[PDB]
Formats: sequence, C-alpha cells, structure tokens
Amino acid sequence: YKPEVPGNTVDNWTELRASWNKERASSLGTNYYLNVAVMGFAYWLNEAYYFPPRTLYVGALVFFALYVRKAYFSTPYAFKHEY
Amino acid sequence: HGPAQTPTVFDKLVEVTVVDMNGIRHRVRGLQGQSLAQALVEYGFPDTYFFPNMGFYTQHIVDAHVFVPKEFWGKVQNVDPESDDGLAVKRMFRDIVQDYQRDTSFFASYITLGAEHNGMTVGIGPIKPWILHSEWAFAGVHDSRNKQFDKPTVEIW
Amino acid sequence: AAAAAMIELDLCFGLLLLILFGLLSLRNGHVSLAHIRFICQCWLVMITPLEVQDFALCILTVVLLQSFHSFEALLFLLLAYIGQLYMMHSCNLVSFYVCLEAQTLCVVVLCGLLARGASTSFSVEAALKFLLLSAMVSGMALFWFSAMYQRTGSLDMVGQETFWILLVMLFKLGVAPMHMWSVDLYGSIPKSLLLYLSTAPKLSLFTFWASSWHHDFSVGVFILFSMFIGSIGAYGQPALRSLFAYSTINEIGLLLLAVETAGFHTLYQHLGIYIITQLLLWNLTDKRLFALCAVSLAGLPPFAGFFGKAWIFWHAMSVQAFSLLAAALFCTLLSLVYYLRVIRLFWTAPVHTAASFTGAPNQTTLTSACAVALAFAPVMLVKPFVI
Amino acid sequence: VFSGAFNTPSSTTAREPYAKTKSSEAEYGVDTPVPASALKAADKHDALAYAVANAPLIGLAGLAAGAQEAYMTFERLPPTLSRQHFKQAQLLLGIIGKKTAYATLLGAVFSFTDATVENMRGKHDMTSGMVAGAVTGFLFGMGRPMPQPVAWPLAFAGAAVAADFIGELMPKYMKDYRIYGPVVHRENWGDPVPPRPPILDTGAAVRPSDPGQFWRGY
Amino acid sequence: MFISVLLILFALCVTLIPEAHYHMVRVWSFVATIIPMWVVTWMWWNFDASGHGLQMLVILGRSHLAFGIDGVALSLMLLTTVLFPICMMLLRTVAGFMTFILLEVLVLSALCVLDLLGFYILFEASLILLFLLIGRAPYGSLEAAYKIVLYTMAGSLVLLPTLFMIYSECGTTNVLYMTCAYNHQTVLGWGLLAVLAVKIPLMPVHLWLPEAHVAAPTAGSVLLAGVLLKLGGIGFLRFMLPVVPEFCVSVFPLVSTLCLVSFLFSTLSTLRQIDLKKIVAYSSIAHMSMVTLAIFSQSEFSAYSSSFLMIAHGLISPALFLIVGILYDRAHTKFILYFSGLGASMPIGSTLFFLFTLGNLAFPLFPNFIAEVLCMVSIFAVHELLAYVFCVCQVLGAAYGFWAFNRVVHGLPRGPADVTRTEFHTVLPLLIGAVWLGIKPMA
Amino acid sequence: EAKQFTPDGKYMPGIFSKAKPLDRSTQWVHKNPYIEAWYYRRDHFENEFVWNYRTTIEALWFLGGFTAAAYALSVFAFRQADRRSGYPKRQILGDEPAMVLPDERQFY
Ligand SMILES: CCCCCCCCCCCCCCCCCC(=O)O[C@@H](COC(=O)CCCCCCCCCCCCCCC)COP(=O)(O)OCC[N+](C)(C)C
Repeated sequence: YKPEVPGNTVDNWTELRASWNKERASSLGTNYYLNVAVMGFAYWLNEAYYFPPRTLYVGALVFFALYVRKAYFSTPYAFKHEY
Repeated sequence: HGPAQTPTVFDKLVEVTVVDMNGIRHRVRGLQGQSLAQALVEYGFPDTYFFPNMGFYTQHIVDAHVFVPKEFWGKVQNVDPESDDGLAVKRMFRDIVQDYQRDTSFFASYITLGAEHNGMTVGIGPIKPWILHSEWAFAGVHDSRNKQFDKPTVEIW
Repeated sequence: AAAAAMIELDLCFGLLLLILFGLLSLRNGHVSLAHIRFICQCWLVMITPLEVQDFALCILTVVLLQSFHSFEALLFLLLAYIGQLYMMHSCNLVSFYVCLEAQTLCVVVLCGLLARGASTSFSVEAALKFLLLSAMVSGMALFWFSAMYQRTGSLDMVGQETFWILLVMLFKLGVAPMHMWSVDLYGSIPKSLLLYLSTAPKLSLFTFWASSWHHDFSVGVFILFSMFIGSIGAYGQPALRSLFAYSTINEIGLLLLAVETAGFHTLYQHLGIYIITQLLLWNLTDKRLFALCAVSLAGLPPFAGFFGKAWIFWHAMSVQAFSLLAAALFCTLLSLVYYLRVIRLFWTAPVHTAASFTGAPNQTTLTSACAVALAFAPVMLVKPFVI
Repeated sequence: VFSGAFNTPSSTTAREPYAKTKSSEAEYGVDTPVPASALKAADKHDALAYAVANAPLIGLAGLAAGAQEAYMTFERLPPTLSRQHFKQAQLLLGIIGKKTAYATLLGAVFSFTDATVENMRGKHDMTSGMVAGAVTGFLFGMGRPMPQPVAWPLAFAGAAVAADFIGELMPKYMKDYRIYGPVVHRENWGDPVPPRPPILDTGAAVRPSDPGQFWRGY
Repeated sequence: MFISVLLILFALCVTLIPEAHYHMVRVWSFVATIIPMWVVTWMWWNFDASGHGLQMLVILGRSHLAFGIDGVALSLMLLTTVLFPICMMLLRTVAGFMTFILLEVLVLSALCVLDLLGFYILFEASLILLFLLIGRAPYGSLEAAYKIVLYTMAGSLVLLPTLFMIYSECGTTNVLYMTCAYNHQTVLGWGLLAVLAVKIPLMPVHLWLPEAHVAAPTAGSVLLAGVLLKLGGIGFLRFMLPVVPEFCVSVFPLVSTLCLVSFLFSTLSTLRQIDLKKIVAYSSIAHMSMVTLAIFSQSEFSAYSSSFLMIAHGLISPALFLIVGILYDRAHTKFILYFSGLGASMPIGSTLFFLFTLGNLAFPLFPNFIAEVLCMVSIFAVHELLAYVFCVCQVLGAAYGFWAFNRVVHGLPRGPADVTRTEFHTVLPLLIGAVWLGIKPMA
Repeated sequence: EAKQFTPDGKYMPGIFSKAKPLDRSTQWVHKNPYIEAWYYRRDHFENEFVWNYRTTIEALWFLGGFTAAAYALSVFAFRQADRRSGYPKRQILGDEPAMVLPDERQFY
C-alpha cells in the first residue's frame, strides 16, 4: 500500500511554478544592507542588556512572531504594473 | 501459459521526439519504467543540459528542464506542493529555471516513461547558471561536447 | 642595537632567497614544486616564536601547505601567515589594521587564482562580493580608530569606540547576522581554501582577543543570532556546502558564548578539536569517515566534540549565564538532525572509492587517518589539561 | 551506602540552620554600574511610567522585522514601480511603520497589564506575568481561526513564565552559590580561602547576582 | 578491570575474522557474549551479602569513571548478560554482531558506574547505535529512530548543565561525595527527572516507545524492552534519591500524578491496538509506572520490590517480543486480522504465549505476582488509595491480554507451523528464570 | 516435489531447479488490500487530528479532568500521610518554606 498524492497534477504543478517566473537578484544588496544595519544601529541595544527579563523575553517572542522568512518569499508587487 | 509471445525489448520500447535548444529534432528511445532524464542521458546529450535534483537525499539524480504539450500534462507524476518534494521542485524552479519558465515547464525525472508517452514530443528548456560544488557547475553557455553519460559518478561532494 | 631582531631579518632574507629560488626552478620547466613547499615549511618553522599559540598556528600552516601546488599560492599563504602571526602580537590598532588587511588581500587573490572548470566565475563573483563587503568594514575600523585617537590622544584601546572595533572583529569571524560573506564563499570556492578559511584566521584573531583586548560591552545578541541562524539554516539547506557554512556559524556562536562568560580555556579546547575535525573534513576521500565528523560535530559523548562543547556548557553554568545557555542547548538539540542527515547520506550507502590513475595514490590518507584518532584524545581531555 | 532496606540520606538532615560561609578575605563586590535608564525601567510602582520605560525596546523588535520585510519587498520591485520614489517611500515606510507600531502596542499592553496586576495584588509573583501574557497574546490572536485565540495567549504566558524562571527565580535561589573556596556549609572539609573572589572579564549579559560570586572587570 | 579489558578486546576481534568463514564468525560472536555471563555469575558468587553496600570498587584516577557493585546493579547486570546471547542468536550479519557487542559494553559499564558524568558519557554514547539499529534501510523506520534519538537527546541536554552545576558546587561528580555535600537540589532534581522520565516511559514524554519498540528488529526489541528502560529506574535508585532527597519528597505529588495517569491512559490505549507488537509495546509503560511509584514511595523495602519488578518485567516482556518475532519472521505480518487458530497450528508456541501472557498479567507462580504484591505493599504504606488505584484497574490489563491471546490463538487454524529448535532455545532461558524466580526466588 | 537435501545431509539451494523450494517465505500471508489500507491509516492517524468541538470537549473533560483528579488525589494522600505520621505541614513544590525531610534523631 502507498498513499495517494492529494490534488490534481496540473493544479499542483501550477502551484509549484507560481511566483518564480522572475530573474533572481544578486545577494550583494542583502549583504551590504545587513552590514550597514549592524554597523550603524546595533549600538542601540547596549543598554538593553540591563533591562528586566520579562521585557527581553517578550521582545524576543515579538521579533520571532513578526519575522518574515527569506526563503520562498514572494510579493504581489513583483507582477503588477502600478502601485 | 501457452504458445503466447516471447518477451521482446520492442514490446517495452517508448519513442519520444526531443527538440534541443538549437531546434534540432532527435529520436529518443527508452524503456517502460525508465524516467525521461535517464533516457535523455543515455541518448548522449551534453552535460550542460542536466542539473541536480535539489531535494534532500536525491542530489545524485540528474534532471532536465523539459517543455511538455498540454495532452501529456496529466501524465507527469503528482507532487504535493506542501510536502518536502514540493519544496524541492519549488527550489529548482526558483534557482535553476527563473524567467525561462513557461506553462509547459516540468522536470524530466518526474516523467516515468510508459505506453502513454509513445509519440510524445518534448523540448529542452533553457536554464540559468548554477553551482553545486567546485566539481559540478554550469557557467551559462552550452558550449561543450562532453556527454553526461560519460561521467563515471554523480558526486554530491 | 638590533641584535634582538634577528628573526625579522631572517624572515626578510628568507623571502628574498625563496623568490629567487622559485624563479630559478621555473626557468627549468618543473611542473611540480615539492622542494619549494619544503623550503616554505622550513621558513614557517624558523620565524615562529616559542609560545603555545604561535606554534599551534605554525604546525597548522605546515600541514595546510600540502594541499597547495603553485608557487604564487605558496607565496600568498606565507604572506597571509605573516599577518596571522603578527596579529597575535599586535598591541595597537595600527598593526591590527595592517595585519587584517594583508590577510583579506591574500584571501581575495587566492580565491581568484585557484578556481578551475565551470566554477571559475562563481568563485570570482564570491571573491568580489567578499572584497566589497570587507572594504566598508575596514573603513568602519579606520573611522572609529580615528575617533578614538582624537578623543584619547594616545593609542590605548579604551572607551566607547571599542564597540565598533568589536563589530569589526565579529565580521572577521563570520558572526551572524554579518555572516553571508562566508556563506557565499562556501558555495563556490574550492575545498583547500575552505579548509584554510575555517581554521587559521579564527585562531589568530581569538589569540589577539585573549592577549590584548578589553571591551565594556556584550556580544549576547550576536550569540543568539549565530546559534539560531546557523542551526536553522543548516537544517534547511540541502546543499552540503551551505550545510557546513551554517554549522560553522553555529560553532562560532558557541565560541562566542565561551568568550562572553570569560574562561578562555574552554574556548581553546573547543577550537582545537574543531580545527582537527576541519582538517579531517576537507581532505576526505573515503566517505565512511564523513560519519565520524558527523558524530564528533554533533557533540555525541565518547568522541572529542562532546568534550569541547561540554566544558563550554560547564563554564557557562558556573557563572550562571542561564538564558544564553538555554538557547545553546536548544540549538544543540537542533544540530543533531542534520548531522544525522550527513550520517544517512554517507554511512548507510554502498562504498565506492575510485583509485588513482596518474599516480599520487590517495595522497592524504596519512593526515585523515591521523585526525580520525580524535577518539583517543578524550582520555587527555577529561583531565585539567588546557588550562 | 546502598541497601534494599532504606535510603539513609532521606532522613539524615541538619537540626539547625547554618551560618554564612566566609568565602574570601575580602567580602565586597566589584562591578560596573548599571545605566540609569534600566534602573528606572525596573520600577513598577507607576504603571504608566513602567509601560513608557519598557515599550520602546519591544517596539525595536518590530522595527527590525519591518526593515527586513521592507528591504525584501524593495528588491522585488520592477523598474516601472521602483523609479517612482514617493510611492516607493510611502510603501516601504508603511510596512516598517505598521510593524513598529504593532510591536510598541503589544509591548505597552504587556507592561501596563503586568504592573497593573502587580499593584492590584500587592505582591510580586508569577501571576502578573501570566495575566499580562494572556492579555497580550489574546490581543495578537484576535480575528484568527481557531486554534489561535487560545494558542497565542498560551505562547505569551509561556514566555512570561520562562522569563520568571530563568531570569529571576533561579538567580535568586542560587545567590549563595560558590564555585571557589570553601564548600558552603562544609567548611570543615578544609578547602582554602582565597584572598578575593575570582576576577572575570565577562560581558554585560553575565554579571554577578551576589557580591561574592565573582569580581567583574579588568 | 583487567578482565573487562580482555573481554572487550576479545569481543572486538569479530571484525578481523575474514567473512568467508561463516561458522567461525557465528561461534566467535556467540562466545563473546557467553563469557560475560559467566563472569557476572562469578561476581554474584564473590558478593558478601552481610558486608558493605558497595563492593568490588575501582576508580580510574582523575578521569571520572568509578565503578562499584550493589544489589540492584548486580541483578540488572545478570539480566543483561542473559539477554545478549539470545540477541546474538537472532542476528545474521557482522554489523549486527558489532552493534550489539558495543551496546553490551556500554550497558554493562553504565549499570555499575558511580560517577554522574561517567553515567552521562557511558549511557547516551549508545544513541547513534540505536539510530542505526532502528532506522535500518529496507525494513526499519527512520521516523521511529528520529523520535527515540531526539527525545533522549532532549532529556540529556536538560540534565547536562545541572550535572555541571553540582560539579562546580562541590568539586566532584562522584556519588559518594555528592550525597554528603550541600547542593541546590531543585535544579539538579529537575535535570535528573528530565532524563529519567524519558528513559522510563512516563507521560507525556513517552511517544518514542510505541514507534521505536515496534520498528526495531526482534533482537533490538528484546534489548530495548528488557534492558534500556531499567536504566531510568537504576538512575532513580543510584543517583537521584541519594543526592537530591528533599526534591524527591517535594516532587512526590507531581511524580505520583504522572505515574497514575501514565498507568491508566496507557492501559486504556493498549485495548484499542490492532498490531501484536504494538500491544506488547504499550503494556510496558504501565509496568514502568508501577516501578516508578514504588521507587518514589520509599516506604517499606522500596528498592527491593522495585528492582524485583524490573527483573520480572525484563524476563517476561522479551519473551512476548520473541513470540511476536517468530510470527513475523515466518508469516511476514504483525497484524492481528491475519492470525487465527494458532493453537492448532503452533501448539508449543501458543502454550509459551499463554504462559507468558499469564506472567505479564502478574498471575501467581510468576515473578510478576511477587513483584506487584511487594510494590503495592510499598505504595500502600504511604496511603491506601494510591494502592487502590492500581488494585481496581487489574481488569483493564487482563482485558487486553486475554483479548489478544483469544483473537490470535483460537478460531479457524491459519498461520505458520510450530517453532523450531532454535526458536525454542531462544525462548527457553527466560522460562527457566521465570519458574525459578516465581517459585523459589530467595534462600 | 523439491529435493533440498542430499541422502547424507548437505542442503542444496536449488537456484536453477524447476520445482519450487520450501523456504522461509513459504508461509508468508497473501495480503488483503483493504486490511493493508486500514492498518496503514491507523498507523498514520495523527494526520486526522482536528480541533473541532468534540475533540476539544473530550480533551478537556477526560484528559485534563482526570489529570487534575489525580493531582488532587496525590496531594490528598500526601497530606493525610503527613498528618497520620505526626508531621506538620510539609513543603511541596511551590508551597513556601516549611519542613521537608524528617530527622531520624527526632521523635514525632
Ligand atoms: C536491592 C536488593 C537487590 C534485590 C533485587 C531483586 C533481585 C531479583 C530476584 C530476587 C532474588 C533474591 C536473592 C537473595 C539471595 C541472593 C544473594 C543476595 O543476598 O542478594 C544480593 C544480590 O542479589 C542478586 O544479584 C540476585 C540476582 C537476581 C537476578 C536474576 C535474574 C537473572 C537470571 C535470568 C534467568 C537465567 C536462567 C538461566 C538458566 C538456563 C544482595 O542483595 P541484599 O541481600 O539486599 O544485599 C545486602 C545489602 N547490604 C550488603 C548493604 C547489607
């Protein structure tokens, strides 16, 4: 016995193709912007190490809850001709 | 059991017409149960046409970008887009094909040759430059006479 | 009197003689240069002082030179070793800047030079990105050194400007989120430079940190970023080069936990075990030993990686760094899954190892078989040894 | 030692509390001072001032996530959209500002609910953190399908509980922990007394919770 | 110690035998596990029962790894040395022989260690061996292997900083000085509870066992059920109760409710199982819950009764796994719907199945009866209701046991033929041990 | 009608023989497809869990309900044992500082 793949093959393969019909950007922009963000604004966290631990833990959970994943990322703005 | 026919290779033969990226038509013979990428490798196509299947535990499988007509769309095997195999196909579409993608774009290891593929015409699609490691890459130009079949091993490392 | 500086004059005279000998050997059409490599190793031994860290770097670079074959690559590695050695003795930001910049230029040129086949342009691309990202970090170092020099009037490394110099040092170790230059380098550059990049500069920079650095700040958020990003990235990336790049980011997060809680003895023990594992990893031809690297990088108990992780955990628990320790334990639980993926790939598979045809038959079985005996080092590791 | 009849350490206890163990010849702590912003941020007697002192840090997390999402959206913009600089600026600043305001709102709600339950119950314990987490997570989980209006209060309350246990209760319980010198309540074993606690140059996230644990600095 | 080095070096010589000599490979690997059984029997001969609690001590300097013998460790070591040659009779490759030889070295050294860091090093060095044993490529299950390895790693990683906390607190991990020093017992108690509540299957960290104990081969199932669960019990009896006793009193309502709900809910789940190996696999959780509550009662002779229940379980449940393994080996299924009338077709196998069914349900003339009576004496002496909960739920165990037996043994005769000489001699030492320990266990 | 042994012992494999040899797989069961499907489905039944009304209600009243009943019974038994042994109120986890561990040198 083997389980059946759910769905239709044409519809599943169109789902697999979606949002990838675009040339991928080079990674130099992401890396340069990350380095600029760290070298310019990471000193804002110097006093944060002394803040109460409930605040630090809730802030860490908030950063995890609002994080957007870089892999498999897509925007509807990539395929529209006006804002 | 009686006087019925001895099994021949011709009973299991599948013929596919393949148009390469120069527009030259080729006659490709395969066997039932063999994938399409294997028949393309054994025909003698160059190594610049092939690339690793980018899943976990399957990078030793070579794969190619093929264009499949609408009649044979339903004979490509089904992949769940939520599973890990679906994410493998999504990674391949994201990184290897990019803006060469069409509505007929598939991958040749997901086509298992049977009697329903007999007479099907496919075309080889273009791909973007890619790298797996230092001993397996593609600079972007299909200028090489080295066949994929002549490689003794497919190396993940 | 210059009688206390004969080792410096010996360094310069040896370079002057080695260039001329390499020129004379190439005028004969010699297609191999093992004599040049032996003279380079002799020069490495002759310029190194009698400290533990200096000789650890020296013996490491002598072993590394057996994977390099051209004259220019050997020259670039020697001039990178000069920066790596003299950074450990740097007591200012002048010498710090010059040693770091010499190392960066040597690495960039070697990445350009040694690429071959279809992966040439990918290696050149990743070298260009590394050079551009390195230039602005070097500018940040110079700018904040100028700020410190104006404020204090001297060359002391004190005050608020040391926070940016610390960020420069964290960039050079590939600490997340400034980690992506190393991730780019791992995907394209050949295995010998990857072996060089994961061992020697980390030793040089951590020895400078142990010897002459104090800051009034913390590195805890970069510990969290490195451990979580490295573990999740290595869990999610199917290419093996990216797996090992992200697992390296996780390991540098553990080394930063050892730095942050003081106690540099656990840092040095884990770094040594990691360097020996790296020497095994990038010189493997039999794929069954890839599983030994996996069980000794997952921290599994009887092998030496367990001991290197476990003194870091012990000293962190001693000074009560509870939250960073809990994050480290969670990421250690995550790391086991992809090291098991490694074991599934290369241990539960049929064995095939191709023979040599043009001589040099399995040329680094000595070093790989010697480094696999990290299962016998744990008897010495349990004692008070590294302190 | 080991018998099938009983377990002797289960009934061999001290009859009196012990005196304090002398660990070093010098019994004064050495440490760097805390900045005044964090000293003010610890005060809970004014619930509004507590929320005002704590919420900008929790808003910094949303700022970081919003800046990430804004750059990832900017990179995918086609040239016909990217060259329109006012529209591009308002789109990216909208993404960043929405993330920053949502994080600041969640942080202010958490800090105000925490200090309100603190002042209402008259004591400091783990109930105020659990109630504040339930309120904040219910604010996050509203309007979503249904595992989520229960799952998110549980996650925020669990973050509060982990914060109490790891950052507050365990350091308080181990204030008399010593790694050096005489073993505590076992001074007869004869372990020698050093002249001082050990000097460690630790980072700012690792600071001594008691004056006798170690001396921090250089 | 010198003997142990000689036994290890003799065992490791299986790899150097050329594979074309099949008879020699079989005989060498079988004798390599027969010899430690003789040595442990001799250690039982050498033991002075009116002497000290710890005998035959050896300590290896400043490397931790200190060893000693008490009664619980000695009985468990005897059981392991019995169980390993039976595992050798159920394997066919040198890879299997070497995995079980390394497992025997690690189990035997872990059972008698007196150092907490030594216990940590010796026990979970078997993790990768268990992963490869359970997730073997054609007939195993990688999901089960991932589950057992990840649960064990999670518990061990909780313990490791608390181990190092007491080590920095007093200066040693030796259990004789850890029990005599002042330590922060709540933290270390939580770490020790975290490891040993995963090793002993206690709810909620018990979901690895139904997958792993079924996906394993028959030899792996014999080892995992009869031996490796009891390392949690000997962890309780050797390390946690002597070193953190204040915690062990204060956690008693929580450990008590965990044991009660594990017993009841695992017994209720066993009734709806449709796989014979899953039926045998669930029943072990309730027995270990009774073991844990008897250990934690600390009331009359709690170490004695709990060790005796560990031995009775370690004798009876591997035999049930052996009978299920015979059925699977010669019928290629473990599914109840494919088996009926096994009394007419395997009379000897069905008789052995019935006797071990009665033993698993703690009927008299089996060591489980004496074990459960004495465990309930230890539980009763704290309170009568904690004993009543286990007493009134005896119908629920007998329901699944007799339902499984009656479904597979009676009815229309279909299924494989009766046992061979080899299968009978795999079963036979467990039966002799059961008859002795259930009729005249002591003198 | 196979012959797998010579007259003096000596097992023969019969690899090229016409007659079917009796061996280990001789009594392997013929698989019923629906039984295999049902056992496969019961093997993967965690994919069928859903937070509907009945699941939530039964997980509250039986699982959480009996867990709370067992915790209450355990605390009741602990307190009654301490009262019937001459002890004062004793400190369980989260119960303020009190007496734990009676002294053997003391008469209660
Ligand atoms: C915590 C006490 C240990 C009790 C554990 C339960 C043992 C299970 C079986 C009960 C047998 C009772 C045997 C009593 C006499 C034997 C010698 C003796 O005295 O026991 C030893 C230890 O006993 C053993 O090791 C018994 C071995 C039992 C294991 C049997 C199972 C293995 C056999 C498997 C089947 C083999 C069949 C092979 C034939 C084909 C020490 O225990 P204590 O008397 O409590 O020690 C005294 C304490 N102090 C020194 C501090 C004064």
